[PDB]
Order: sequence, then structure tokens, then C-alpha cells
Amino acid sequence: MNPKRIRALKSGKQGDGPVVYWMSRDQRAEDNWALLFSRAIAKEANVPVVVVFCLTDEFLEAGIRQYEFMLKGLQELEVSLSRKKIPSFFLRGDPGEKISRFVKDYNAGTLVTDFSPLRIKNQWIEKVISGISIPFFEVDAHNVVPCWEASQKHEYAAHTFRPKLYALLPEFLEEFPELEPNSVTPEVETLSDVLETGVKALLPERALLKNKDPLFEPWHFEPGEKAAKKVMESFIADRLDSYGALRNDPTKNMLSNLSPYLHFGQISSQRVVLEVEKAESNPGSKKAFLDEILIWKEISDNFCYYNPGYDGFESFPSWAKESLNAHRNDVRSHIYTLEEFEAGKTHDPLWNASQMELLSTGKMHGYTRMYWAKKILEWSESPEKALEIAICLNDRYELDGRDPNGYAGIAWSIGGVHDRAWGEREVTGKIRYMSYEGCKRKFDVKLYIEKYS
Ligand SMILES: Cc1cc2nc3c(=O)[nH]c(=O)nc-3n(C[C@H](O)[C@H](O)[C@H](O)COP(=O)(O)OP(=O)(O)OC[C@H]3O[C@@H](n4cnc5c(N)ncnc54)[C@H](O)[C@@H]3O)c2cc1C
Repeated sequence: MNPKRIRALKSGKQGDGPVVYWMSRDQRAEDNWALLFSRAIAKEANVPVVVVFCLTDEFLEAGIRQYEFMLKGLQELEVSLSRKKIPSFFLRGDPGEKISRFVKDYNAGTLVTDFSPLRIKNQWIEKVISGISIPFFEVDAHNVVPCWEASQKHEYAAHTFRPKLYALLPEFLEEFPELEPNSVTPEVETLSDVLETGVKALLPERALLKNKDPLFEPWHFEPGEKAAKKVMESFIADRLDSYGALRNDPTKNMLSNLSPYLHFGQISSQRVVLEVEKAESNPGSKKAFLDEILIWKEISDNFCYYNPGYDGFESFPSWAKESLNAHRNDVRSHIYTLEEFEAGKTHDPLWNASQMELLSTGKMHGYTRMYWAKKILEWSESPEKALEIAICLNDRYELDGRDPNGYAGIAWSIGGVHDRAWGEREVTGKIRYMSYEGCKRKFDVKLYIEKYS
């Protein structure tokens, strides 16, 4: 129980009632520092712990694919917490109104939540803080090293953040204690109903084909905490060995496929890192994978935490902004609208295949994501319109979207965040370029294009 994982958002008079865990980003019962601290605090106060989750009004800004994945897991989570004698309350509406009202209606003693550097989460904290009188803590249950501990400032490169993070692994990379149940079960609708109503409201905006057939295939990733562990186990046993050599090959499915579970916190990245560390496989593949789930994942939280405008042109490096400004007035070879990007109606069959994989599976291969976002910059009227389009399609169709990794990944592709300058070209300037022929020499593009007609 390292106290550096927890941080106080506001101090107050601790009440004589249950400790409330405002679960948001880490939707799991196991390996959850936020829930573990909540139980520890509730134990010292001789009071039970309770979990509250808010089904917010912004769910209509995504699709059915994300909504069902999240709620199906929450249905499983409600069963796990029950076995621990921990009740779970699911509220519908504004977290500011609902969290504050729950604190007063149930006489909460202390309020706890997990950490997310996203703007929407800060928005909720502001409203909640001004509507409660009890202490309020947040715990980093998503990063191995607490975001505010890994670095005190924005890190402009992976090689400047990698040593800082590895130096702190010996202290923060540790096993998880068991979640002790509640002593006695203490004394707002069912999830099957909130799911049915939500799906009905999302159906008109469901992505379809010409024949009114849904595009999304929901049999690629089963949601839940139990499914995530099976995915983790399969990766270490079968794919981890080849990960280092086939991570950049879209035609081969040699990725961990953990992002949907990591995004919703249905599985702890610290748990994955522990299991990987103790697994014997190709050394370079271990290094490659750990580099992605430790450095690149947690540097994205670092990006969004220390850059209020992480989703804007203002957060780009100075060299990228001055380079992109110098080529604003360059004549673009193609200009596509949002609907044209969305439907995969460009001239580049590789880009359209990447969009089709996004629409059909909700998870685009890591390598094609880079190619996908860079051509949006190349075929847009400006870098600002490119960020807008990339963020829209990413957050709308990726199962792992609306995530710090997404904004940090898009900022890398379009603005060169966490990257260096390259040969100066027109339109894209010094931003790293990825040509069509460059991909042909990297993998069998024809197979990838064929798999997503
Ligand atoms: C334009 C663009 C958009 C992206 N969109 C998202 C997104 O919406 N959500 C998201 O979580 N990630 C995003 N990524 C990062 C990466 O593409 C995906 O995380 C990865 O493809 C997820 O699938 P996986 O778990 O099977 O990959 P794996 O190779 O098995 O890697 C495992 C984990 O390492 C992390 N990781 C891997 N690559 C990156 C990276 N470049 N940056 C940060 N973390 C990484 C992820 O957490 C990932 O789950 C994006 C990257 C780019 C360039």
C-alpha cells in the first residue's frame, strides 16, 4: 500500500458513513489500487465500502460497440463485488449531480475515485468537489507508476521518460493484495434495463452497410474481467514469443489484443507486466512489449496530464507547429470530408482497408493506425481539421477510444509529439511520413486489403 498512489483532491470532515469508491476508468474488482485503498480506509473507520458508477449522458457520443462492451463487463463486475459483500450502485445522469446527491443521501464518510487525465473527468471533479463536504481522494489504479510520480513535467521523448519510469519500477512494480470482503452487508436500476434503453437510443446512429447490415462484429473481443485474463494468458503462451518480430505486420494477429480491456480497466496493466516479467520468452519481444505497455501507454497519461490542450494544435512541439505552419498554404493532392473518411471512400485502398477494419472490428491494427492518422493530415485542409477528423473517427469506432493513448497516438502521428523531425515535405512538412510503397516493403498489403473488402 504505497501512499504515493493516492492523492487528495480536497480535505474535509470525514463523515460517519460508508466509504464510496467512485469507479470510472478502472472497471474491475481484482488488482485495483483504487478499490483496495477504499477498503483499507473503510477498515480503519469501522465502516463498509461501496462502489458507485455513473452512466453519463455522453454515451450517445459513441456507438453501441463501446456501450455494450462496458455494460456487459459491469454486469459481471456487479457479481464479483457481490461475492465480496460489496454493493454496487449504478447511477444515470450527470456525475456532478448524482455523485453529490448520493453522498448526501447515503451519508457517505469519504469519497474515493480513480485517476484519469482526460478533460471530461476533470469536468466531473470540479462539479463534484463543489457539492460535497467530505474528504475526496483519487488513486492512480491505471499506471504502474503514479502519473504525478513518474515525472513532474511533460516528457517530449520516450528516451527521456523511459529511464525515469524504469528507475521507479522496483518500488511500484509489486504484487496486489487480496480484496478483503466487507464485515456485514450494509443497507438506481438494473443494468439489463439501462442497457436495453441505451441501445434503443443508439440504434439510429448505428453504423450499417449498404444492405442495412450492421458493420460491427461483436465476436472478436468478449467483454469482462474473466475474458481479459484469458486474452492475457493466450498472448503470453502463444503470441508473446513472436510479438517482437510481427508487431508491425497487420496481416498477422500477433498483438496482445488487450487495449479494449485496458481502456475500460477490465484488466490491470500492472498485472500484465507482472505476468510478462515472470514469463520466459524471446528477450527482445519481452523488451518490445513491455516498452509499449509501460513507456508508451503511461507517457500518454503524462501527455494528457501536463497538456491541457492535448487534443489541440497548441500541444504540438514548437518545431512541428512552425513546420506545419510553413506548409499550411501548400496545395493538397486530395481533400476528403468527414463522411468520406468515415465510409472509406478515398483513393488509397490501404487506408480504406484500415478504415474497414476499424468499422468492422472496432480495433485497428497498431501499425495501420499510424498510417491511418498521417494520411488524414495529408488529405485535409489544415492540421486543425486533421486532428478534429482523426479524434472523431478514433473515439467513435475504436473500442479503446476516448483514451489518453488515443490523443497521444494521434498527436504523435499528426503533430509529431514524442517524435523527432524528418525530411521536409510539402503539406506534411517535417512530420514523419509513411508512404504506400513503404508499407509494401514492410508487409503484404495485398492480403490486408483483401481481408477487409
Ligand atoms: C493514431 C493512433 C490512434 C490510437 N488509438 C488508440 C486508442 O484510441 N486507444 C488506445 O488505448 N491506444 C491507441 N493507440 C495505440 C495503439 O495503437 C493501440 O493501443 C494498440 O493498437 C492497441 O491494440 P493492442 O493492445 O492489441 O496492442 P499491443 O501491441 O498488444 O500493446 C499493448 C498495449 O501497449 C499499449 N500501447 C501499444 N502501443 C501504444 C502506443 N503507440 N501508445 C500508447 N500505448 C500503446 C497499449 O496500451 C496496448 O494495449 C493509437 C495509436 C495511434 C498512432
